Amino acid sequence: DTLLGRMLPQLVCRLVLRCSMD
Repeated sequence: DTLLGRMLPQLVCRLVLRCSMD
């Protein structure tokens, strides 16, 4: 699941991480 982050870490992960916890 880190492979995707290895492309959009400042967007997909950003929204996802924020979504899970603010």
